[PDB]
Amino acid sequence: ASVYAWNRKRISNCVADYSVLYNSASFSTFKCYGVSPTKLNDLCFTNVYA
Amino acid sequence: YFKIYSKHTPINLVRDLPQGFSALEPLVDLPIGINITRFQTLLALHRS
Amino acid sequence: SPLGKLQDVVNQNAQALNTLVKQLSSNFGAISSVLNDILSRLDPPEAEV
Repeated sequence: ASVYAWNRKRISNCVADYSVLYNSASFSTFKCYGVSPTKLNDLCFTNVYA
Repeated sequence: YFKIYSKHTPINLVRDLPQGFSALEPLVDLPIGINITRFQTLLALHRS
Repeated sequence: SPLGKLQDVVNQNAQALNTLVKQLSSNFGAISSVLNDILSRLDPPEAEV
């Protein structure tokens, strides 16, 4: 989407593979705020908003 | 999150919101993630 | 309330202990009042702070 029309998807009722994102490493910046960038984001989450 | 809390009660009194205490048990929580700024009540009718 | 002095003493002690327990669950300027979540939501270097 364009910046102004930011598109929001709700990630609900599914298990997540956070480590594929981390080990891909093709992501230029993978900066994490409030949650660990050291593979500790694998926690139970009520709401994941993308 | 859009949260709806519900409670059902019998009533025997005419008008003007009879007194009493009743905690509202939660009913549903819709993970919609949308913006709500206005709401219109919906009422059915009868035809004969 | 004939034994009000002893009751006041035990009430003050109970209030002090309750205040200590409540202060245990205070944020103290951190992100959360629980430390295990800090360990799980931060790497060791950032979490130390």
